[PDB]
Amino acid sequence: IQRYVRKDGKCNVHHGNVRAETLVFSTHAVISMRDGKLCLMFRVGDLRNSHIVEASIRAKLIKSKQTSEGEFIPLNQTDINVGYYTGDDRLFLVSPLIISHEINQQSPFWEISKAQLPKEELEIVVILEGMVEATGMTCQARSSYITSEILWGYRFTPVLTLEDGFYEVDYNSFHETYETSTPSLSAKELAELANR
Amino acid sequence: IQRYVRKDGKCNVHHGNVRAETLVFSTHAVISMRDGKLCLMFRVGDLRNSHIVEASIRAKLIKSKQTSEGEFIPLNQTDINVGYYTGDDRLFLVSPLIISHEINQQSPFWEISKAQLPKEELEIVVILEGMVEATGMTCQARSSYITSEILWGYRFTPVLTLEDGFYEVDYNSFHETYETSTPSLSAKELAELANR
Amino acid sequence: IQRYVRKDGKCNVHHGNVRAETLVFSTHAVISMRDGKLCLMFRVGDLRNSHIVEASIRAKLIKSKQTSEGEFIPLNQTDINVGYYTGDDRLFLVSPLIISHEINQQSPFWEISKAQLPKEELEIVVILEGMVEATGMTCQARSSYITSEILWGYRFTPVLTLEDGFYEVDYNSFHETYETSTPSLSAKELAELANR
Amino acid sequence: IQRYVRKDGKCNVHHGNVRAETLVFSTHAVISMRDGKLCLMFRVGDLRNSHIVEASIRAKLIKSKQTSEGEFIPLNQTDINVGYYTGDDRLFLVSPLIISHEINQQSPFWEISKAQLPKEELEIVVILEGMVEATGMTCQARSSYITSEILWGYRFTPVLTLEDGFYEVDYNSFHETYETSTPSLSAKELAELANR
Ligand SMILES: [Pr+3]
Ligand SMILES: [Pr+3]
Ligand SMILES: [Pr+3]
Ligand SMILES: [Pr+3]
Ligand SMILES: [Pr+3]
Ligand SMILES: [Pr+3]
Ligand SMILES: [Pr+3]
Ligand SMILES: [Pr+3]
Ligand SMILES: [Pr+3]
Repeated sequence: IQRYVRKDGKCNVHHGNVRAETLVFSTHAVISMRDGKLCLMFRVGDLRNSHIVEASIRAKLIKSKQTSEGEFIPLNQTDINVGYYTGDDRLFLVSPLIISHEINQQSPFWEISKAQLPKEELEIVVILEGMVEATGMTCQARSSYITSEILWGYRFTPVLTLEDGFYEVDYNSFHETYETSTPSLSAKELAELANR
Repeated sequence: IQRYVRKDGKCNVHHGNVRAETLVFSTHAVISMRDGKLCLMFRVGDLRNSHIVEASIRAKLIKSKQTSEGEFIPLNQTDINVGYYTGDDRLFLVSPLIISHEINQQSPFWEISKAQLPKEELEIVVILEGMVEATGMTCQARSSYITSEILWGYRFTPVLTLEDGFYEVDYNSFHETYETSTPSLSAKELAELANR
Repeated sequence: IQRYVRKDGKCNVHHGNVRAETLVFSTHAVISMRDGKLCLMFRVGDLRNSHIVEASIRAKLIKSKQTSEGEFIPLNQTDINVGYYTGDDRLFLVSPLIISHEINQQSPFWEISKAQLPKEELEIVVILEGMVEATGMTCQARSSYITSEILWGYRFTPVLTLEDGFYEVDYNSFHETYETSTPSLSAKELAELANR
Repeated sequence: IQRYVRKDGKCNVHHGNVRAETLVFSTHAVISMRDGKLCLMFRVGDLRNSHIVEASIRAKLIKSKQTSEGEFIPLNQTDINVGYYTGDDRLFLVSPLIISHEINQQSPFWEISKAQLPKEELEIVVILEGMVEATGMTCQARSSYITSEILWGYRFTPVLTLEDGFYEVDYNSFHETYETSTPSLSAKELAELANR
């Protein structure tokens, strides 16, 4: 068995680094199944040359809406669950990570099917916050996915490989996705059908 | 569809800024209906020239009270729910936002009707905390709403408009409200009546 | 009605201050009734000359124990609830505050009566953490209450008075308590008796 | 009764210190019973010469996995519960502490028995984060336990002793464990058997 983190605390990735290069999110988001749950997933990169600490991820849905009483809220914000309640949103960023939002009854995507997706006027805003270990100061890295950048029925190509003791990252596959068989039904639609 | 946040992470608001001007809360708070729930809402402004990070909102009710056992607590503090349990209190402050507190069984306003409002000896304290991106240091901006500054049955005038690619903010409508048809019953009173 | 916090955000306390003096906890803790619940309460002071921010309170019980399997844990730590789950532990420290821990089924004090109190080998550790606004750096102020410093059946003397527009603090009554009629039964004992 | 923390807030440990030495985790993790619950425990050390503040502990499970749909996640991360939901993960680090993760239905170890342990391809990553009081800047200390470093049926040797007023720490027993009678059944297996 090959360790990922040594006793003293130094990680075994990118042999021989120094632990202003910006942080990367995948260009695209995907939606596909994971242990019978529908998920929306994007990948968030690591800082090659340094650690990021009190590191955490969140996501906002920018979508205009009208309240039943008539009130039009242009570009309304509502939080997307990506680990808040369990702490999985507090990241150990030592290699590019797939962040996953389980689309459930409380998810803004509960009712959206594949065909219904590209009709939606919406935008996901991904926000990474953390303190850069060397530097000392707090960072914040943002990116955005509009509808036409969310791919239904795809998965992320694994970037991780282990050769000669260390773990190395194929960075040319970072934004790479691939197609996987996936229902076109909405999350709600899938639970309705299951519950009978 | 016109993006609000670009891939690289720069927002498309106030074309051509530099991303000591203080932050603004609306002068007034309002109470009115939103998807069948009664809400107390105030607006909190953005920092024209910079980002605010680990950005978060909370609110305190200053109200003296007497415990059933006889104990008089002058100017007692109790938290007002404005997103704590879901993370909606963690703000993405890229344009003036309406903060909303759903008046429910746990809300200090559960039992207060329109007529009953102006009799109450109470004060809401709104507190924004965040680290200013450029600067590096933590900010804290406070403001206050007493009874006579909470308007029953109003809504906030939308400040947001999109012209020529960017989103621009009509700041002269920031504190602007308008009247909307709203029940004068208290939140509790409204749920009692509904549940039959 | 006399405001405690003005629109611009400056508080109306201690007329004419500058908003190394250390922070004070009350020397003593008390236990007494509040709206039919038994509570353990201590008072935590304010920083005369400055604000404290991301301000928060927690409390630890230092008490040795033996696990049913035989394991002796000298000076074991277990968290005391003083607002965690609702945010009431996030403080707006603009005047000396009574912190309150509702003694319930999950409280380490559930089973302790008045007579049973002074037999207990225990210690409460109160810890205030916050960033000092002027300074910029994080503070931490600790204090401790052993058994013989927790007074059963007392309350805190209110320090707060309003004269000539501003609110002024009688600091000679900070640590002052007074006796109030209170059951000598334990919290559990009180709920058992009530539930019949 | 001998205090651990004095009124003014100075702790009574290591008589006569100054309150770059790194922080230590125990080399080994253990699994054994605590009040009828199965627990995974590691010990985390203190900073001899200084306080650590906003101090907190978390733990990550690095374990590759395959989703029922076929997706292989190399070196997948999932949070281990070590106090998140109650605040017991927010540490008062004034002497070496045993961190405890109660192995329950939500714990990744629910299904793992003694014999089944050494077959598992897994790694626990322990991460302490805190601000160093003197310094001002944020620390982060990591360590790791692979399978062969988790000892089933052991406990930690207590390091704490009180002599001449102060509490002193036998640091040569920090990583010391000892055997204790413990079931070889998995956590799930133990609950199945109990529930009949
Ligand atoms: Pr290679
Ligand atoms: Pr490829
Ligand atoms: Pr214009
Ligand atoms: Pr207008
Ligand atoms: Pr922080
Ligand atoms: Pr006077
Ligand atoms: Pr007096
Ligand atoms: Pr000695
Ligand atoms: Pr020994």
